[PDB]
Amino acid sequence: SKNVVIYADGVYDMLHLGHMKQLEQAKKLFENTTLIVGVTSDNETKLFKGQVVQTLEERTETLKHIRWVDEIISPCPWVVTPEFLEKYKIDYVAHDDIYAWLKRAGKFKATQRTEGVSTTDLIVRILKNYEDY
Amino acid sequence: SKNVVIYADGVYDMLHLGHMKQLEQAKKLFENTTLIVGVTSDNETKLFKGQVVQTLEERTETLKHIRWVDEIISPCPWVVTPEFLEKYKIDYVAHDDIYAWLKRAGKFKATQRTEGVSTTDLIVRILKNYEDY
Repeated sequence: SKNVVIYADGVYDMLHLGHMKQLEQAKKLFENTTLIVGVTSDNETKLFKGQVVQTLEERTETLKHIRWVDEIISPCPWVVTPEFLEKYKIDYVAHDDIYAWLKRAGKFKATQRTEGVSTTDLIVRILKNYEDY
Repeated sequence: SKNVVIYADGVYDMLHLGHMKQLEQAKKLFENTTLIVGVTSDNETKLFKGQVVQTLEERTETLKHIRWVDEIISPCPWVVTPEFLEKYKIDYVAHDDIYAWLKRAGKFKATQRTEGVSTTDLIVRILKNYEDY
């Protein structure tokens, strides 16, 4: 079976079970894959998206411990382009319309989120040990 | 090269880069290994060790996404015994003296911690955006 190059990008701040399940999903889109993960830069994430707790290095060092991750691009460009797909020989981009052009080209694969698992939900759990009054 | 079975156990609450580096260390103690990870039960961790945020399931589902982890035992017994080593054919236990007997038997391998990486250190980072006064 021929090997399919998958690309997923993101911030990956404070990696949690939700990111990992999403990565596993991208990885298993086909029988034989190379999952490339792109990690968005500090400055671009803050300017375009919002607050980010961990640096590029920290967010990238953590992703290297995830079993689904074959290759990393860090930092990755903030906007994926057809030229980017050609230079890394990416066959599909995996994400959860700036993706119209990918869909239009047959190169878009959906993955899912899962809520209530983010490292913020868990601090709520911790604080619940202190009832009001 | 013969395959060496390594066992490391722990709570693995709110998995962070520090747990992962420790697991990678156990995994690479030898050229060819099977890393078995034991995950301590909810009740025993709370009674003997202290507060725990995530359940057994949550802490165990997360470990399955770490690339260094070959097998999991969940829950694992709170105290490792020579009988336990025999039943799982463990050659070495990896940890960072209840370990005297392991050292005495040639079956103990040290791994290291690394500080300032725990999911609590990072909430401090977040709060620093709010100076006092």
